[PDB]
Amino acid sequence: KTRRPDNTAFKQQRLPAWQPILTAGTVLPIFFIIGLIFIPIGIGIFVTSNNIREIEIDYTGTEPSSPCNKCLSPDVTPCFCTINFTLEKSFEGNVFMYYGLSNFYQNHRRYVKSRDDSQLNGDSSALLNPSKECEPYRRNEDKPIAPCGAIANSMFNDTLELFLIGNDSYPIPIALKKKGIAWWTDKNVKFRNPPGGDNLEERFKGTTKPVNWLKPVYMLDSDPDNNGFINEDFIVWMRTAALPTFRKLYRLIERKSDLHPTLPAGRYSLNVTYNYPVHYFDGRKRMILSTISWMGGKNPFLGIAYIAVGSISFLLGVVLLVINHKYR
Amino acid sequence: TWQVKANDRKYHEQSKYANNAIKTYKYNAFTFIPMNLFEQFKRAANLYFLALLILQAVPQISTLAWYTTLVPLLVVLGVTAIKDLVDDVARHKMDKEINNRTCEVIKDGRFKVAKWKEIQVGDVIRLKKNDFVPADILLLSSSEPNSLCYVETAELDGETNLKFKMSLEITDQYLQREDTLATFDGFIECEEPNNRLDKFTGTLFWRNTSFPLDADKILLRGCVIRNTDFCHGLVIFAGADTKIMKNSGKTRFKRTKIDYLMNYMVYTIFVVLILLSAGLAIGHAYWEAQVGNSSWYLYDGEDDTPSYRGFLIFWGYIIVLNTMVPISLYVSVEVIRLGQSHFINWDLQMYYAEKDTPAKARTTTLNEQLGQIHYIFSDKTGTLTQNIMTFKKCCINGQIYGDHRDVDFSWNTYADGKLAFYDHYLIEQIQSGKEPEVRQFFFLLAVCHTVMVDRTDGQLNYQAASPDEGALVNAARNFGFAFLARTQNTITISELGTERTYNVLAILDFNSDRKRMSIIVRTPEGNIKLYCKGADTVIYERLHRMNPTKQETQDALDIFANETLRTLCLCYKEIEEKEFTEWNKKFMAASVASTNRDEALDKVYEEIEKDLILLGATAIEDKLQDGVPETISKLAKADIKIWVLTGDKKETAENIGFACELLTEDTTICYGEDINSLLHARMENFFPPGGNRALIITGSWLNEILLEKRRLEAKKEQRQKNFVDLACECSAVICCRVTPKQKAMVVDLVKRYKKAITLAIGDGANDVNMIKTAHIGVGISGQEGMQAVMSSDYSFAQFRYLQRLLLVHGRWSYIRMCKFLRYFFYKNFAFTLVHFWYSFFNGYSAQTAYEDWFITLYNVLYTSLPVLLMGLLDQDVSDKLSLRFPGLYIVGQRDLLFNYKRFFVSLLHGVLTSMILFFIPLGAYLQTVGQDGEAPSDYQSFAVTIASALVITVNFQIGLDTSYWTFVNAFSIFGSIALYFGIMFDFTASNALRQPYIWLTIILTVAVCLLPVVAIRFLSMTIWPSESDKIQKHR
Ligand SMILES: CCCCCCCC/C=C/CCCCCCCC(=O)O[C@H](COC(=O)CCCCCCCCCCCCCCC)COP(=O)(O)OC[C@H](N)C(=O)O
Ligand SMILES: *[C@@H]1O[C@H](CO)[C@@H](O[C@@H]2O[C@H](CO)[C@@H](O[C@@H]3O[C@H](CO)[C@@H](O)[C@H](O)[C@@H]3O)[C@H](O)[C@H]2NC(C)=O)[C@H](O)[C@H]1NC(C)=O
Ligand SMILES: *[C@@H]1O[C@H](CO)[C@@H](O)[C@H](O)[C@H]1NC(C)=O
Ligand SMILES: *[C@@H]1O[C@H](CO)[C@@H](O)[C@H](O)[C@H]1NC(C)=O
Ligand SMILES: [Mg+2]
Repeated sequence: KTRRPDNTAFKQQRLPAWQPILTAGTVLPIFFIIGLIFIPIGIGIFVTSNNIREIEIDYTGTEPSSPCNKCLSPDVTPCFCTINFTLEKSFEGNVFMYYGLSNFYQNHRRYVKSRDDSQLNGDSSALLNPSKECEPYRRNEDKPIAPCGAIANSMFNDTLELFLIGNDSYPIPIALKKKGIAWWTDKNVKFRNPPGGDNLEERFKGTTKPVNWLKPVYMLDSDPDNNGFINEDFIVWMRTAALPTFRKLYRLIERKSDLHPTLPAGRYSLNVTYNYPVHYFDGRKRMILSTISWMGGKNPFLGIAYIAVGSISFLLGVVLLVINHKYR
Repeated sequence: TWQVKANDRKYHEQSKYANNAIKTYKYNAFTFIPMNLFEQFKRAANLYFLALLILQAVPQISTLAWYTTLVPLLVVLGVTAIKDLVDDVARHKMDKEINNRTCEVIKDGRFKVAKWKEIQVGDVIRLKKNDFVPADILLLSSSEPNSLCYVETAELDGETNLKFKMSLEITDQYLQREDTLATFDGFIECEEPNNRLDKFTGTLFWRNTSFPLDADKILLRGCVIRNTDFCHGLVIFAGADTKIMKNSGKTRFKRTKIDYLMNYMVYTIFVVLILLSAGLAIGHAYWEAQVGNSSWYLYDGEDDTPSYRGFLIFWGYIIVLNTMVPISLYVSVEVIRLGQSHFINWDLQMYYAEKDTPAKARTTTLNEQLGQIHYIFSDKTGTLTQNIMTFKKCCINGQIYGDHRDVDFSWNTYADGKLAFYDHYLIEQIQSGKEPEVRQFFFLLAVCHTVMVDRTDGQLNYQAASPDEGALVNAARNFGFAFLARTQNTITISELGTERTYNVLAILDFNSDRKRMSIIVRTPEGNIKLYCKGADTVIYERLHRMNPTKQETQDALDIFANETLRTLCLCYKEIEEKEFTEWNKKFMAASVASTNRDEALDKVYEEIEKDLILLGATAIEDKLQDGVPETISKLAKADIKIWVLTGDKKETAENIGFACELLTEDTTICYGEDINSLLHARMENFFPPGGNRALIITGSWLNEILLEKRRLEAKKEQRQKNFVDLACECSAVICCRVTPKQKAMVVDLVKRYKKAITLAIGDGANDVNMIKTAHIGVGISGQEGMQAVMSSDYSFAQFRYLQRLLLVHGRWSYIRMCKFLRYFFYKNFAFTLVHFWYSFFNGYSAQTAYEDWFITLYNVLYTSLPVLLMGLLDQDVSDKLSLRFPGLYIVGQRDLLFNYKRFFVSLLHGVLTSMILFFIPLGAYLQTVGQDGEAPSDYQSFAVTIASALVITVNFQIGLDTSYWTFVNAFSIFGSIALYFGIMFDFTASNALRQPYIWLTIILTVAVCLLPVVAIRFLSMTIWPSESDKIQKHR
């Protein structure tokens, strides 16, 4: 037929190789080193999570005999609630104030897509021509909606404020920073205002506000660096969540100048401007205060999971060791 | 009844006559593209991907882009389409060459040249020496007396020896000249076209008389006219009616057992896919009723009832869960198939050096079926044997020669050099002339025979109807006694270079019952000798008392029979002058027809051959191919049963069976007569021959055994099954005198009644039908026609290479394919089923758990190379250990690596991996991931966490599956993970992977998916080690 095939390791199926075999001297240890590493890791995560001071307040007001049930039927649009909570142990270090929503499917396929990333990036062409992707909120009546989509339209718009009830019974408002609550990439890369101009009013010309927003995107914040698409609260909302039960960062409580605790233990009252209606779909609003920990947040699941998986490896390691000895 | 009118092109033009052109190709230039009907319908996967492409086209119901389904689909369809095109284009070339073959035809008044296409029924043709017969013609005349003709039926049966044919007596003496052939008008009412080659029924109506016709007067299309200057015949069957073409099956699309299994596996996946999507579609309809309709934030306009909302995502979830049957699986199979096939071509241990011909995987699809073989059906001549028949040993007088005691053959000019004789004592005795027995022994070989001379271009080439005589006469030439030529009345022989013309006065004939031959030759001096030669049994029955060499030659024959050498006893007598003259008158009187001429000839023949004196005995060797007996035993240890289907005689087939060690002294031979009694006994009632272990049947007995109304069909179905049941429970089955179609029907019988994977191996056109019929067809190279090679899936030169094809390439290819399939499903069920679990946490909205750019690149970049290399470079044991332990082959025979049980276990593995891959990240995120201004718990982080844990897990799984860890294998497994984590680190998504919790979740998810597997794999081998594991463990 043809000439002799050339002699190479690949072509003759004789490439240099290594033949691993699952021997007892190789699998028994890894079932013990893994178990010996997953137990201390589980203890380390589990103990640190329990060492986090966290208070969660549910101000949805669904249940009766609660001082927020009046806002479920807001005869007057501006509604206010006062929830009193107590911290047995003072918080330390930076404290993050989140708001929680339950049964709020922000991961719905019909909802996750309802946005125009090109417009949010600061595209002049897409500013007046939002994509069909945000179809239900493309144009209000004649001119396009600037934050188009169901994600921007349904933006959380409750105002939460914290007061400390001191020994004198006079509330002490606590400074709450609304900056630095979004990703650095989000503020400086993903989200930008439309190009040109110096005043946000002129940039957003010929673009109506979203249907559900009370005021346009011009004055989301007084600071020019926190208004428009680069608004911190708006950015935090648009960054969708993975599961129906989620919490989003709302405010920052920086370390106090004095050595005293950032939130000294005592009496506190939450003054909330009830605006977001959630009880229609059995949703539940919440407010969460948490204290920073060097080892992430408060995750009891992982610590318990490492203990379970770490312990089971010992069981398998011993069982495999026993089974081997019988069949050695 | 077939009717043929000579020199009448328009006798029956008033379609049923087939023009002499042949048509073996399948696709024209127009009906080629419609092969998609064959590709789409036979494999349901192609239809499913077509449904996906159509389904993803409509924007109303879509979740993934369609450009990622069209391009791979064209690759899957394109590669198979091109493979069939090149195969079919080749078949066009073969038909063109055969059709354009030149011949001579009686057109109006004269012999004018024409091609094989232009030949038609009732067409008188002239064929010269060494010309192929263009159609089934009735021999009319020839260039030699009595219109005697010789043909080489190498395509009807694989034998090369000349076949003897005659013509009608009346036509012989009238149609010699061209002029009479032109005006010849003979009407023939012969049988209808058929595949039977040894029988012909017909009569020639000519000159107001009827002359019956037999197979001895019909030259078939596969014949070659030899040793005759020219011959004339009128075409009877042409083109497709010729018995050779009726002995030819259709070229089918051969596909592997695993290919059929995957179809059944994929059917189940469709059922789950529809049921999963339908179940999730129902849940969305319920969810939209309670939660979706009351959710103001989800309002989108276009008011659709929840029933319609549920309906739409059913197609959305079909697209989301589309990779449950991935197109990348079939794109990757072709790469695996092509690579596995090139290792057969590149094999240096399947490369024949002296002929300079490597193996060739002519079909790249059936690599893993080589590991499934149950039966091998092989030809004898040229496949098991070299087709060379040499003279090995001889018991001249009393002494035995050819014992390597103490050749150039330069002392005689006629010595061609074919013989490889090593004994020098015999050469010395011949030249010395001390013993006259030596001279007479080889003189008898050069006299008593029917061998014929060619004398072409000064070469003294011999042609014979019996290969035994051709070998003996060739040997006699090498020892000086060369058969120069023979006329009607005399024979010329060179005795040690001295011309000597003997005037033969009577030539005794050979018959199956006679089992001998003799010849009366008068020496020039005046003496008369009866040189006789025949089988040992008949010869010794006609000896006389004074013979003192009875015992010495009897021992020599046993020695020759020990090494499986065909033997013949040589004898001579010293007839007087008057004794022959009186008998010659009697013999001549017996030559007339009288009444029968059979009894008279037998009677006078017996009296002729009385009182014979012995000269010795011969021992002819029918050479086996190198490594044939070692291969047959080796393949038997792999529980592969080898059947020998040959077109040769029963005597030669049985002799090679003993040489191959297929039959031994322990085997009890069952013949056709024995079988018919048993099959009838079962009919009028596991077989008793289960302990007999041998079975030799002729093609004629096959027709009777196979018996080839509603009740008759049942008997046909029953009788065939009974024979197959009996034959399959025999160590060796040798079918002899079988036509090319009978070779295929035996392969088909085992395929139907045993569900066995069959391999057909052979050379020449005789074996093309069974090569096309068997699951795997192998063509032995060496034939200039290259007809068995061209129709074969694989083709090497030596039978012994069947060891490496089956025990190395077929064995590994089965392991590598099954490993590839089991992992490829796992990695995609573990990948696509995460969307199923996420459906419960997003309103069954068909939202995917991964980023869009990860869904496209998963099977392309992150899990593509490692499985391709494992499917191309994985070896449980080396080639040396594969051949040392043929028992490892039984793993693929019983289908122990791919099954319903093995397939569903990979679904359970995938279903559990996707379950773990989703619910550990879910738990770690339902409460709090590391949360601050710069934090995950986003949807992007959730998709990044599962994708990172999925890529590591599946890439670590293939590491466990891989057993041959080459550097390329190691680089791809860690390179696939390094590529995933390189693409999403600038060469959002990167942000999640910088958090300790996001990496702690991935580590936990990977270990929970891999550690239980490591335990099971280690636990599986400790209590239930496999044959490969034990060899590797003790390696
Ligand atoms: C840093 C070191 C890194 C080293 C390794 C890195 C990896 C590099 C890999 C290179 C080889 C790539 C192999 C690609 C396999 C094809 C899979 C495929 O087909 O994945 C289709 C998409 O693939 C395509 O878009 C076209 C592929 C063309 C293949 C080219 C010919 C084959 C190349 C062989 C290369 C051989 C290399 C040499 C071998 C010795 C999606 O399957 P699927 O998702 O199931 O379904 C989607 C779903 N139905 C739909 O509708 O969306
Ligand atoms: C805070 O956000 C909520 C949305 O969760 C806002 O409620 C929404 O207000 C818009 C009006 O701006 C409502 O749209 C339409 O309002 C007209 C009256 O102008 C009414 O006739 C229509 O029937 C329709 O309601 C929208 O329905 C309403 N959302 C819900 C769930 O009822 C709220 O105004 C925001 N408040 C602030 C202070 O930002
Ligand atoms: C909460 O505090 C407010 C103001 O201090 C008070 O009017 C109200 O009665 C308190 N409610 C409860 C339940 O303590
Ligand atoms: C709560 O906040 C509102 C608006 O900022 C203010 O009018 C009110 O006096 C505050 N205190 C309450 C409601 O006790
Ligand atoms: Mg042959």
